[PDB]
Amino acid sequence: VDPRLYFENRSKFIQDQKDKGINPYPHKFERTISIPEFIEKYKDLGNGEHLEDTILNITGRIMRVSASGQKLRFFDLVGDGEKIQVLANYSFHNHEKGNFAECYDKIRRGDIVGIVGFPGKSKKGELSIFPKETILLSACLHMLPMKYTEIRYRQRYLDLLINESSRHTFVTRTKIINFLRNFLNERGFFEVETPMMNLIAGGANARPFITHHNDLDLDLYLRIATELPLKMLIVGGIDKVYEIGKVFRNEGIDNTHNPEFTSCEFYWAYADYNDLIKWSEDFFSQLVYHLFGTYKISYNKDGPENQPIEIDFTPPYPKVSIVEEIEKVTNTILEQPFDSNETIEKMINIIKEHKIELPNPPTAAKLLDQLASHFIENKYNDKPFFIVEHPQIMSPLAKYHRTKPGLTERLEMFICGKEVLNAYTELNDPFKQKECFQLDSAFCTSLEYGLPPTGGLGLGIDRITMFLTNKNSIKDVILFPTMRPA
Amino acid sequence: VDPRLYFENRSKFIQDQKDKGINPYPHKFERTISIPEFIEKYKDLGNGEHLEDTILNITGRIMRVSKLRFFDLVGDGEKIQVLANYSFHNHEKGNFAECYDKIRRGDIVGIVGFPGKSKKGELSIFPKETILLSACLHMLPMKYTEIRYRQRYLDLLINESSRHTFVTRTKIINFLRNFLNERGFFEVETPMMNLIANARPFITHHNDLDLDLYLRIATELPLKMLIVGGIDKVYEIGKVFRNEGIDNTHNPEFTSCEFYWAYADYNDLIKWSEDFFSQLVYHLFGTYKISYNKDGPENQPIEIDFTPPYPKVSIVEEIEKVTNTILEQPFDSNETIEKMINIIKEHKIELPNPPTAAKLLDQLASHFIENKYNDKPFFIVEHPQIMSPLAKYHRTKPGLTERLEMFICGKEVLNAYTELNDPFKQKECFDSAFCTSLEYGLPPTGGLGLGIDRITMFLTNKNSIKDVILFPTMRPA
Ligand SMILES: COc1ccc(Nc2ncnc(Nc3ccccc3S(=O)(=O)C(C)C)n2)c(OC)c1
Ligand SMILES: COc1ccc(Nc2ncnc(Nc3ccccc3S(=O)(=O)C(C)C)n2)c(OC)c1
Ligand SMILES: N[C@@H](CCCC[NH3+])C(=O)O
Ligand SMILES: N[C@@H](CCCC[NH3+])C(=O)O
Repeated sequence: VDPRLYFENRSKFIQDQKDKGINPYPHKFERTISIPEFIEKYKDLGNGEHLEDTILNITGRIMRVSASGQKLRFFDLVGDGEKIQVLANYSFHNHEKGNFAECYDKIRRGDIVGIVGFPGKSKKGELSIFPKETILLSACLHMLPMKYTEIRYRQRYLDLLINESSRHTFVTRTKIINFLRNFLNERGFFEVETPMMNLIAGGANARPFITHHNDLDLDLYLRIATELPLKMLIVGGIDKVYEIGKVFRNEGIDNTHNPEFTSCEFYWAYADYNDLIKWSEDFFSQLVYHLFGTYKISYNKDGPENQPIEIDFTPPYPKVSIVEEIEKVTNTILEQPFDSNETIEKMINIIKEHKIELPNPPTAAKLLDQLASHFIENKYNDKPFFIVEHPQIMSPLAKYHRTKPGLTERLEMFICGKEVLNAYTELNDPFKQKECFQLDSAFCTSLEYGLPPTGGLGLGIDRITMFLTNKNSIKDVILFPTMRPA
Repeated sequence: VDPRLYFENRSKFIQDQKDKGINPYPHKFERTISIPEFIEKYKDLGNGEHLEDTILNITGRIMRVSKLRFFDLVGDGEKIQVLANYSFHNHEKGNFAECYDKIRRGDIVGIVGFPGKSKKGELSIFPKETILLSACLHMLPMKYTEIRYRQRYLDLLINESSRHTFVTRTKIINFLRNFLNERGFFEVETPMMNLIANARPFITHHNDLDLDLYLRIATELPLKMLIVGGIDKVYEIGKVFRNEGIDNTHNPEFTSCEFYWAYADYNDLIKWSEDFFSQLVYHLFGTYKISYNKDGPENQPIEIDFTPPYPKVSIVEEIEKVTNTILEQPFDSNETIEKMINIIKEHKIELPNPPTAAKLLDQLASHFIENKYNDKPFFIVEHPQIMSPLAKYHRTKPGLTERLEMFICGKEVLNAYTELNDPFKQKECFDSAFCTSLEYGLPPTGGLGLGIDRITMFLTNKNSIKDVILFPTMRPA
């Protein structure tokens, strides 16, 4: 009951075993089968049917202890997120390697044990290892919480050990990244690594982290996006390139925002806005079908206490032009240029009339993003959708819209009001790029060397995982989300 | 002849073209076939075999120029010829004369035409129409030398051996991911920013939390904690940051792969290392023996035979066999410390500052053992516990660990050991998070780490680590 008492007395137990000549952290256990392999091998067994001739070395963590008397011990053995029973029987025990009561009265919950024993099914039909000998491989000194907070995030091993849904969540995350990596690779894409720190932070609009490099003696910027070096690789003839990796934005932490998060950015030469749209639809529909066998998934947008909303990932997804729909909903045209004093003040007026929060700073791109957020981002929640054709001031690195002046060929896919995908036709015309004289002289010079018509796309893998694992917080899909020390 | 004049007059030509209604950066070209697909569907065709009926839209970059024009098109690192003949050219989309002398070198162009072979046997496409997609306003060189590392796009467009280098890099990382995944390993992401960092950390500041975070020097601790959490085969491929000095084999930000494998022993990790290196080398080259220019391209390559098993060399016992001195235990005793400094002094090797026991052991191994097998990869094994405080103790050799350290051409590429999962067996507990994970119970586990850039160096025949990183962190002028 007292945690310090349980920990201190189990440490005392460790030293008691050591003083007793038994190493509680033995050097090695020659495991022969994993718990999933055990379950797959011996699932087709009748109740009460042993396989006594088959001597297996299996390992796992003890998660339950019970007794039908001092002579019969029941345990729960977990390994790789799968469970079998442990049916210690005084008869099947090797009494020449230890006392049965001694060898099993010491086992507590959380204990990593190695078991020499045979497979079978109990009279209750439970798949079990019947141990002839059981070796504690690693003592869990602390008391393992039953199902109990910030702890899940800090000591993530506890969260993975007690909550099966947590391991399911992270297995889904890796399955998502595997599916995306495989998807791109099947489409001829080439996975690369670009620097995590650069002399600038370009690709998006966010505060960068600053870190000091000693041997170069300079303050480098943790990359906010992989956009620029990837487009440089497109210049370098890798026409189908991508990168899955962490990007850092030194901004606010909330349930959908982490300072560091897993982006996937691909750049696909000779691909236009429709190629990016079709890619987004194909990718999300195929990934959701892969992960669920259906295109419709449930998601607790308003938390687990409220009824979930069904998100239909059936393509095509609707595309909505931001400025057209802002002018429609707000019944005011945003005159170009969108950062003219008139247009800036007009957007501020629309925001003020609607009691929508004015963003810091009230730049026309930020005001446009706030207008989109309020008026169009939270109005398709049954399916994902694209907000498209953003003003060029919102996306300096996007190619100009062919037929709509001042707009771009940008697509940004939202799921339940959250931006999971940002894509557009890359601006390949160096003269048409402002800030070519943050911005890179290296990137602008690469543009001057010829960037082919490219389509770029970026995926917030953490957010996508949030939606496909039914998690409301991004801290629930990152194994060790950055937390405040206590 | 002038780079700047060529740039400026190409830009003036750009503004001209834009002012004459012509778009030198068109929005979308419906390319139907790719250059590799082209050199596949028409690789084996009769010399002189044209196909007038089959129309194809193809893109590429012009790399060479020459009523009969000849170009070179490269796409995805593969070349074809272009035969501009106005016999098949569509003048309604522009006169052939004006539309072909206009194209300069390095232009990304789209081409509507038909495949064929010429009377000389060269495989080409005859364009009925050719569109400039993106002009190269600077002159691309041919020979080129920091241009390689800074403007890597030129290095990938020109050399095509760097393209093969980085395709081999991605093939190596792909193969490593597939190799681990097939072995039941689960890929995860652990934080790149930590609250704690043997090397200097990268310090950054998070503003919202108003606190300094250190870029991870390794994926070690969180991966071990994941092992505690029941992810018994866990791994991470990603950047780790050691804020120290660059050289040809150390870059402060480098790609590490670290796996932790619950219930793995020393033999397990050794077998994994041999399997992975032999099978990766075979997956790449179809053989276990590779040719690597150890001392540069000016010298003859050495053959490295990745045929398993690889030699295992105990660091202490090989130091004692090479230098003919016996080192008492503990290895940090005053007598053994002063003895250890003495072999370095006797060989005029440099003394590490500070002269810590593990540092002197590192220096002795580096001079004496690490250059004992260059014809094959090999293992320096069983490092003393003062060299590997997170490593399990050797069971039959006192004071040693089950550590294994794989080397190719005297450069280390693999560090591995069984974890000291007994919390009370290391004074590092009496990281708080890591020690608490141990207290919750870490099984016997084998951990391993791979220097991806170094493995790529050795499999791409590159002497420097900047050659296997696409954008090495360079020094501005
Ligand atoms: C702007 O200042 C920021 C930006 C980002 C994060 N952090 C974070 N973490 C997980 N996901 C996302 N996504 C996202 C956010 C915003 C917009 C678009 C996207 S996105 O469509 O995923 C795209 C990455 C393709 N951001 C942050 O927090 C500190 C602050
Ligand atoms: C201690 O101070 C350092 C350390 C390392 C780097 N950077 C770097 N860069 C590329 N490779 C390696 N490898 C390596 C180096 C040393 C030892 C082992 C290995 S390793 O076997 O590759 C490993 C991945 C198992 N280190 C550095 O940068 C300035 C500073
Ligand atoms: N770099 C963008 C994603 C790619 C946009 C198209 N190049 C972002 O971080 O939002
Ligand atoms: N932390 C090691 C890799 C694994 C060592 C044992 N788990 C390194 O960076 O070299």
